[PDB]
Amino acid sequence: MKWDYDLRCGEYTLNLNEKTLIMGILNVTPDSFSDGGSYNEVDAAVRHAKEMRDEGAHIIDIGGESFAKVSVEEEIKRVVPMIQAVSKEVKLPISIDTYKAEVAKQAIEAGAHIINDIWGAKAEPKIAEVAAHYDVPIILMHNRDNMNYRNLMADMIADLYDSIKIAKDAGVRDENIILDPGIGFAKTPEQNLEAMRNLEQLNVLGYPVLLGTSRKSFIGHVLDLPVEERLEGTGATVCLGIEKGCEFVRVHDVKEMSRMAKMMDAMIGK
Amino acid sequence: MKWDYDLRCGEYTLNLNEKTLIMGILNVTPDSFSDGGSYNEVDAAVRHAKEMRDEGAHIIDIGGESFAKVSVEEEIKRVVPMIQAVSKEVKLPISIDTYKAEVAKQAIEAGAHIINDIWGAKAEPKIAEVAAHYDVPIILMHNRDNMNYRNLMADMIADLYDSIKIAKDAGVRDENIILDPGIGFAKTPEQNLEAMRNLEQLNVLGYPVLLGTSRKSFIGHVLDLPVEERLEGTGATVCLGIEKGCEFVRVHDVKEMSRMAKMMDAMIGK
Ligand SMILES: CN1CC(CC(C)(C)O)=Nc2c1nc(N)[nH]c2=O
Ligand SMILES: CN1CC(CC(C)(C)O)=Nc2c1nc(N)[nH]c2=O
Repeated sequence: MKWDYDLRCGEYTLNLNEKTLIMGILNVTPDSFSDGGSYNEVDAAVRHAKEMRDEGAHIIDIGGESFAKVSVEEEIKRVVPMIQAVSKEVKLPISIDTYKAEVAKQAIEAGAHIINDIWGAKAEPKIAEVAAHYDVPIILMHNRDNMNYRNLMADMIADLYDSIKIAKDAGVRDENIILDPGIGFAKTPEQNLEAMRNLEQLNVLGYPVLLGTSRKSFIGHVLDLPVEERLEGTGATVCLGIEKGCEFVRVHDVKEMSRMAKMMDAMIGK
Repeated sequence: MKWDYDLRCGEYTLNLNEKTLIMGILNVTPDSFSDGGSYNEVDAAVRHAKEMRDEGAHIIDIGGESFAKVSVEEEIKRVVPMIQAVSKEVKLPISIDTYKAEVAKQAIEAGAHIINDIWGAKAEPKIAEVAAHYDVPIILMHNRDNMNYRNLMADMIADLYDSIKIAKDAGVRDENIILDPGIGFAKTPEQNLEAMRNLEQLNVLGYPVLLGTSRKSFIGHVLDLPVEERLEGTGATVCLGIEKGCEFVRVHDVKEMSRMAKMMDAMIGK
């Protein structure tokens, strides 16, 4: 009905109309005495991806940087072994959480299916050329180095559009474009609540929307509850986001949010 | 802004615009060897009402019947001691969950502030005369002895309206009228999801709306999860309901739903 195509992720396909797709956030704790690839840290990633697969995750999101400061070179050595292990061992598409072109390239060559850019191709535009060449889905998230909005939503849609132009000029197909309001980036707590309240506006751009609100500090600001007490707050934002038409949510609490998403879907008629 | 009055509950007042008001469901386990008023069962009610007061409840809902079969006379002897204890010991308005006129009368004379009728004044119309005389708020819930809908929402609004006419003919003031779509009553699981999806229609009638979905079996039907596993499902329905404009939610999990309601409120701008 609403999407006339599926997200093609190489060996896996995501239907955009069936259900809200849960992206599970891989927790990625490095080893303190290693250069990446070590058995403790790879095995904890795989076990965690398996747990999230079993809890209802549709996508595993994997990042090079969320303890120790790393170079691009060191970010590659962490993330590449984990992508190879998770993709061998867990049958779910993987997104590689990076804004760097070379990191994105290796992550796909190592098995990643979707690029997840927090800089919307703006930090490193060549990443869109990476997405264009491998023919992968790429998430362009709203971000900026300031909070000088004239009008938050208007500006956010303008900024997303500048990202889409970079992606398309680089030969990215419309079907590989997912957008994200980048909640928690370049935004006051009041702007975050404003974006949530007005999220349906993003639908005019014609692309699927991913929302990432999980455990973020605007929830803490409303509830006055620390990061480990943010499950109900996150739930509310997942529910509002599915009701405003988002196709994906990016969450830590996969069991719980799958359940809320499934109920939300049944009620709104998706 | 949306309500130009507050709910007057005798000594307590509820602002309809500030926040979603949480009604907490008193669990009411009778003593098996007693005629009501016993210390084990009164003390467990008070302790539970105190716990819910502390978790964010705005209203305590108290029912005469939810183990052993009771007469009207026996329903009065259970509920009246608990209302006296809870109202002495917990500073929150109490709603008396009954459809019977005489039960409602004693419950108010014993300290209850709001009448909560699952039969919308239809089982015992004289209850509206009770509400009219004591000048209490009365909740008229959608119910019927069949599921022969021509058109669910149209019919539900027609039926609510027949309840409002009984309440008003009896001298109930518009400001003491709260409505409820009676989710889980006279409705298939698919009709329940249909009512949830179309809940905002109830707003045309001009009264505040209370939603009661907590742990109900339509959640179980969607999620295939038993009553103790319905917290995330309930959460979704509370979130959708606040987003569709409900003023009250009636819940068992008061801590959790207060948190979701508070986050929902911050996002929608209530
Ligand atoms: C890659 N990230 C990181 C992030 C922040 C924390 C660290 C709080 O999870 N948020 C997001 C993200 N990626 C996308 N696409 N959307 C997010 O909201
Ligand atoms: C008084 N009740 C009982 C009830 C069912 C269970 C037993 C599942 O909680 N639901 C409701 C109720 N009262 C109101 N106003 N609204 C309800 O949804």
